[PDB]
Formats: sequence, C-alpha cells, structure tokens
Amino acid sequence: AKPLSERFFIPHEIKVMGRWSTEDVEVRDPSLKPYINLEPRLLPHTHGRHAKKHFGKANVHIVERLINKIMRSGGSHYKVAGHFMRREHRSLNSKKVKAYEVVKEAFKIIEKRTGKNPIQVLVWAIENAAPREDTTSVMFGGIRYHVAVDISPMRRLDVALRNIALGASAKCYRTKMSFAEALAEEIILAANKDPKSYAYSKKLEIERIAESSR
Amino acid sequence: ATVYDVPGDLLVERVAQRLKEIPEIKPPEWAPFVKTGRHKERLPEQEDWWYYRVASILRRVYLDGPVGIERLRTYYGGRKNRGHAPERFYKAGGSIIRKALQQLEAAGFVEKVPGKGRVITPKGRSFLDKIATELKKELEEIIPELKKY
Amino acid sequence: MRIIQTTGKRKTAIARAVIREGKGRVRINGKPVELVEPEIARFTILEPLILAGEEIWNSVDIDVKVQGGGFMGQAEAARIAIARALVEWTGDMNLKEKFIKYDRTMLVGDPRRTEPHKPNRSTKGPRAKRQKSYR
Amino acid sequence: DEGYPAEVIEIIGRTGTTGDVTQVKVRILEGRDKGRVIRRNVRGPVRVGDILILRETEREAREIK
Amino acid sequence: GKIRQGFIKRVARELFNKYPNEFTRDFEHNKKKVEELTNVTSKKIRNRIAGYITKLVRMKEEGK
RNA sequence: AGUCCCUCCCGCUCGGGAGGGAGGCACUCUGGGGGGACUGCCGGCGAUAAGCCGGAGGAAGGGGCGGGCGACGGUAGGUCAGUAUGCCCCGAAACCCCCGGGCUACACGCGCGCUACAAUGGGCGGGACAAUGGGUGCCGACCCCGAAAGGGGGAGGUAAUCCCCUAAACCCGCCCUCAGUUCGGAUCGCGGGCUGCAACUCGCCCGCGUGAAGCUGGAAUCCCUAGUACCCGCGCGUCAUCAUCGCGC
RNA sequence: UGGAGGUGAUUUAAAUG
RNA sequence: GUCGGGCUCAUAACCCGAA
Ligand SMILES: [Mg+2]
Ligand SMILES: [Mg+2]
Ligand SMILES: [Mg+2]
Ligand SMILES: [Mg+2]
Ligand SMILES: [Mg+2]
Ligand SMILES: [Mg+2]
Ligand SMILES: [Mg+2]
Ligand SMILES: [Mg+2]
Ligand SMILES: [Mg+2]
Ligand SMILES: [Mg+2]
Ligand SMILES: [Mg+2]
Ligand SMILES: [Mg+2]
Ligand SMILES: [Mg+2]
Ligand SMILES: [Mg+2]
Ligand SMILES: [Mg+2]
Ligand SMILES: [Mg+2]
Ligand SMILES: [Mg+2]
Repeated sequence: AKPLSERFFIPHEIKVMGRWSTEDVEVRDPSLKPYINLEPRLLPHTHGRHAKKHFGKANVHIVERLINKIMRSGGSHYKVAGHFMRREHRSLNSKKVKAYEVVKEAFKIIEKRTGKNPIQVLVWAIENAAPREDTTSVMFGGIRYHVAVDISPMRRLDVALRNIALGASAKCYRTKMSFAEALAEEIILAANKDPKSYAYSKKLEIERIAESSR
Repeated sequence: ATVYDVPGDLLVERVAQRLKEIPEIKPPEWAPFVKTGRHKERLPEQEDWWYYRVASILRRVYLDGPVGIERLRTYYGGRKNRGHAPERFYKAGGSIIRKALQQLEAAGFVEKVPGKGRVITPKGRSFLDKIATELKKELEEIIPELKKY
Repeated sequence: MRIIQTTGKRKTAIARAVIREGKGRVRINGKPVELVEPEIARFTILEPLILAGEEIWNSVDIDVKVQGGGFMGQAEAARIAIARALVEWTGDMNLKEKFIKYDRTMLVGDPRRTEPHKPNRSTKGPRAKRQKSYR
Repeated sequence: DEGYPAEVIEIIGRTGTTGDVTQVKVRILEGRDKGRVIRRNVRGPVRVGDILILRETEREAREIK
Repeated sequence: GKIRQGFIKRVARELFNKYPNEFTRDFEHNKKKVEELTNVTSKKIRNRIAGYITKLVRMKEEGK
C-alpha cells in the first residue's frame, strides 16, 4: 500500500516533519502572536521538559502542542455531545507514535483538500476558536450566578486547542470515520466559521453567555 | 551486501518465495490442521505459511546461532487473551520448530554443534547473502542513500 | 589515523560511538541509520547530522553500539553520543553554539530516572493509590 | 466587531471566590480612548507585556484591597 | 526557607574574632581556613560556616 | 576500540561483513577513596537585620531530588488467636492424637478490582528494544518424541562464570467495514494431561464444540503537580500443586 | 500604652442524640 | 403510598431509580 519511498523517508532540511515549511505562516491576532511558536524544527518531540517551569509552554512548537492534545481518551469525567467517551485499554494515553501519525495523515488530507499549507489552516482554526470573554461564579442565597471577565492569551490558546481535539474525538467515536479524517474535518470547518465545528460553536456559546451576564 | 543491510520482513518474504524450489522443504501432513501455539486463537490464513516460518527460522539461525529449540520457542511465543483474566505471555510449541530445523539440515543449510545447538553452514550463508544482495540492488534504485553502504 | 570515542546515556540505555574519517556511513548496531524504524526514532538520530551540514556529514564514518533501555531511550542516547563526537572531532565553536541553541540536552544530557514505588498500590506507582470508601 | 487590544502594564492582585482571578491595569492601544489606563479582571495566567482583546472599553473593575 | 542554623552562627562568630586577619572575601580561601582551624567532619557544615564567615567579613569591612 | 594471525560469505573484491585465537584495561561496568552548591557572585524589595523576588555560570540552585528516623501525652482505639503474664475456669475433659465433613452453602444489600460494551479496533503472517530479583528439598541449556498441554535422556551451575531470559504495549503487509458483528467470552458437553498419600464435595492446564448480559452508565463519588498520572508487560513473597492479591521492576 | 460612649449596618434553608 | 440506593458519626428532612 504505502510506497517504499515513503516508508524510508530521509529529509535534508530543518522543517516540520521534513515536509512543510512555516516561513510564510502569519498570525493575525496580536494577542496570540508571542504564544504560537513557529521556530524552525524538524521533530516535534521535546520529551515533556517544559511543564516544570512557569510559562514554559510558550516556547513549544504548536504542532507538538497539538500532538500532545490528542494523546488522550477524551470523555472521562464530563460528557462531549451528550456522552462519556471512556476508552481505557484502547486509548492513546502515552502512545506518542500513533498520535504523531494521526497528525501527519490529517495534515496530508488537509493539504490535498484545500491546496494550502496545513500549518496556516491550523493557525486560522485556532484563531477562530479562541474566545475573548468568559465568566466566573458567585454564590448568593443558595443560587449560583455568573460574572463576566476577560481571558489571558495563554488560556485562550489552551482552550482553543482542547476544543479542537475534543471535536475531533467526538466525530470518530463509534462511527465509520477515522481519527485522522475527523481531525482534518474539524480543522477545516473551524477555519471557515462553519457552525458544524464543535470548537467554533463552543466559542460562540461562551461569548454569548459572557455577554448576557455583564 | 549482507543480511544486516536490508529490512528483515522483505528479506523473509523473498527467501520464502525462493525456498519453494528446494525439494527437501515440504509441509508435514498435520500442517493443514494446527495452530502455531497455545496463545493463538485461529489457524493461519495463508495456504503457504510453512515456507514463511521456515525462512524466518533460517534467518534467525543466521543472526543468533548457535541456538536451540527452547530459546526459539521463547521467540515465537506471545501474549494471550484469557477471557475474564488478564493477558499473559506464553511460549510456542516445539514440533514446528524441530521439524523445520531437521528439514533445513537435510537441505544442507544448517548443522549441529554438539551440546550447543545449530549454526549456519557456508552454503546457507551464501544462499542468504545472495538474495540479500539482489534485494539491496533493487532497493537502492529508490533510496539513493543506500549506495554508500 | 584518528579514532575518537564518545558516550551517551538516557534512562538505563548506554551508547558508545566511534568516529573516524570516512565517506558518510552511519551504522546503529550494524544497521544503516537510513533504515531505522519507526520514523519518529529515525528522525531522533538524524537531527545532529542535518544540523552539521552535508559537507561535514559525508566526510566521516560513525559506528554506534547501544544497549539497555527501550527503542526511544536508545535513539536519544545515540543522538547524544553522535553530537558529542561531532563537536569534538571538528573542533569549531559555531557548530557547538548551534547545538546548544537548538537543543541543550544534546550536549548536557538528561538526568531524569524513575522514582521508586511505595506501599498502598505499590505495583502501580509511587503516588497512585487505592480508591477510598467510607461506607 | 473585532475588539480593541490593550497592553498589561501592572499587576494588582488575586481575587475571586477560589483565587482564580487577577486584577490588572491596562492601556488601550486602539480606538476612541486610545491612551486611557483602566483596570480590569482577568481569568488565566498573565504577565507584564501581555495583550488582551476587550470587546468594550467602558467597564472598569472595582478597586480591591 | 534557608534559615541559617544557630550552632553554625555561634562557631563562625567564634572563629572570626580569634583570627581577624585570617578570613577574606574569597569563598575557597575561607573554606580551606575552616578546614584547617576546626575539627568539622561534614562537608556540608564546612561550606555553611565558610559562607557565613564570608558574609561577616564583607559586612564588617563595609562598616555595616 | 584500535593492532596480528586463521576460516567462511558478498556486487568477485579496488572494497564490505561474521566467527575463533593471540593480545590489551582504552570504552562500558563493578566498588573503595576524593571533588563539587555556599544565597558564594550580580541587580532589586525589606531596615542597613532576619529573609524574600529575579539573573548569570553550572551535571546540579535555593531541605538539589526520593526515602529511614514520629517529642510529653491522649485515644479504657487494636492485639492475651505470634510470643510473655495476673486472676477465673476445664482437668478423664475445654488437654493429646486418628478418620470423614465444614470454613467453598445462596431469594438478597455493600466494598475493592478484572474483562468488556469495539476502528483512538478484532484476526492472521513477519520485524523490534528492558530492568529488578531468584536457583542444590533447586535452576536446568542442548538432543529426541508429541497437534497442544506435556513426556524420555541430560551439559553447566553452591553462581559478575551456568540457568530462569530472544517481554508486552510498538512497527510492516493482507482479511473484516459500524454489525450484538470475524465485537464480548460468561455458561455448559465430550476428550487429553500435571502435582499429590488423596482431586466427588473442592485444584490447575490443553483440543473441538457452545455462545449469556453488555451498544458509554441517575443521584453521587475517588486518585494524581513530572520521568508524576494514564497505558504495558515482568520479578519476588505465599508455594508439592494453585495469583484478577501484596511488595517491587 | 490602655479605656468609656454614640450611629450605621449583618446575602436562602440547617431539627435531634 | 411500597421497595431499593445516595447524602450524615447516626436519625429526621432532602436527592435519585424502580414496580
Ligand atoms: Mg511476535
Ligand atoms: Mg482484548
Ligand atoms: Mg488488560
Ligand atoms: Mg513507575
Ligand atoms: Mg530531603
Ligand atoms: Mg476497648
Ligand atoms: Mg471500634
Ligand atoms: Mg473464609
Ligand atoms: Mg472474539
Ligand atoms: Mg502478531
Ligand atoms: Mg457472535
Ligand atoms: Mg469430564
Ligand atoms: Mg474436582
Ligand atoms: Mg442485549
Ligand atoms: Mg456499537
Ligand atoms: Mg492475601
Ligand atoms: Mg435518613
């Protein structure tokens, strides 16, 4: 099936996975620019050396952040689209090789479907999925109320990545679609502001709730 | 070119195809009916699985000789599903391995070192390394980095 | 006839590498580095050679023997050994400065090891514990 | 429709029921009150030099102790 | 918290007074001096004493 | 690893590999001794004290990281069914032995787990890489026989020497394509083995057949801050035989 | 240092041994 | 109203499921 030229691939330049350059990738949102790392790098695997230090995740390449985000079960102690998704012995917890391959196949599908550099489409999706206003909870008379606040850029980035991953996780659960295809679909839908995207709808809902509680 | 210069699975495939020409390699009469070990569930799906197992055993003797039945039984074992109990490792059986080694000796490719096991003969080394050379020649047409080796 | 030896370690894996003038052949336990699988392991070993450049890469031969640990531990230990051998062999500080910027661990290593396990669900880990019930 | 960016210049302190909120002073970078300094409440980790996107610039948070 | 221990301070003050012209603002020199002038057996304790003596030397030389 | 000799392979040998012997202690490792980190250096906050916050250099930075060691007491907390011991009882039985049963019963309520409800998979063939420990009432390579479980001989080992010991999760190729199914493997029939004085009550293993509930879980509620949690197998204890457990890797 | 007065306020429900 | 489970040191109140 897979040609031998792809099974034994030897790169010669420093670019993402030896296949895609990020030299023309632009980040439009001024708040998210210092936190989306795009410095040239071949293998996106830093072996978890960033979590110890405060604000360490800022200098981690965005593709590795995405790979880390999908290395999970998905629905452990809260429901996604109305269900727990507890996968346990057949999850991707700690299996970084399989997650890496999922991201690679999704990138190839994205590039074939749209004709653009996949990193750019991913950046557009995370820009459209990042909320700008949220809420905090107060208690009075045994009743819980909302109060509107602003969101820092690092939390915006984390929430956008988490919701993209959860949308992909829901689209492939007990259906004929595969994980790579679901991820490519979610990224493309979020890039175009289609309400069929989990992350974009979640983003709209959060902003609406924050707006109606000022 | 040697066995060390090519991927193992492709070499096993090529060697298995070439082994069908040697008259001394023949599946036993019980071959259509058995599993390859207590940790499997279903019979082999290839009608010509005997030749693949024989080729794998020959390459194993080439790389790790001298070697005997028990250690090969370790190599061909695996994980077993035990119903409601947790999965566990188990060894493979011995009849397939012992018969394959006896047939290979009948063909002159291996020989017996007393109290130590079986080792590859110069004939067997030449047989394997020629096929490896042929595969490597084909291989470096599409992977130019393999010409330096 | 120069021969230079270097060492690398990563979580119970140990790698010893030897370097001399050659044609660009790099072998790992006797296998060409171009055929290492999976791809994620192959890219781990190849990064220092790509950083150094094609001129330096094709002018040497490297042999690496590595034992212990697992398939990702062995790749990283070999990477450390190769980077140290390249900095010592060529003896230039632009390349060394290039390694520290891209990945400091390439030259300083990784000291992390497993934490010993403790009672209350000892087989699972030092900190994980049994579910607690009150009734 | 696209909000207004503002730069954090000073950290005041933590607040909220569970300590999850930080109050800051920000300087508006764009729009009608460009140059005005106001204080705001933020959810999430934040440092000096960050940029927020405010959806409106007329609400100011109550000063905390 | 890196709160200095009481007996370390006591012994460092005793050493400093007896030989005012023996300790400088160099940690290595003071480490060797503490090694020669006491019967301290722990390498950690020797380093702690030498560091406090260094701070004393620079505090008195600065005039407090 | 470099160096000398011998043998065998390849593209027939300019070159590239694999064994064996001579030789060496380089490298890895083993284990005795020593060095190294002190808020020592730099800039702020605080008082100019005690200290705190941020930088350099560094293998390591602020109890460096993980463990052992739990004050005066209380808890009439647990234990006389580990051993020691006062009183009260039995003392031809409530002491000492032997045989067969029972602790393994089953309308039902509860704790802690294992296996699943499938594609972030199931099956079939092929390819990879560990560490801790243990062995003479024993570990057993290697050969032969058997489809399997197993059976018949048996080198070496009182052990850095010989053995348990070529892990699984992972990777490649083919079948299955969202179905109570090539998901799941409970339950039961027939047959073959091992340990033991004894296998029905009441043991473990293998072959063919059989194919239950389960399609993600209400109110509630648990563990965890880094080589940690999740996921994956392995060693030892118990042990004649028997691990869904404990302690460790 | 330590005292005596005045005016304002007090974010659901929560019994028993 | 009956039966079962949650919450509480426990009972009552309160929450959930079922016939
Ligand atoms: Mg296998
Ligand atoms: Mg299973
Ligand atoms: Mg399991
Ligand atoms: Mg562990
Ligand atoms: Mg400590
Ligand atoms: Mg009592
Ligand atoms: Mg009690
Ligand atoms: Mg009992
Ligand atoms: Mg099945
Ligand atoms: Mg398999
Ligand atoms: Mg069925
Ligand atoms: Mg029967
Ligand atoms: Mg019975
Ligand atoms: Mg049903
Ligand atoms: Mg289904
Ligand atoms: Mg027990
Ligand atoms: Mg009640």
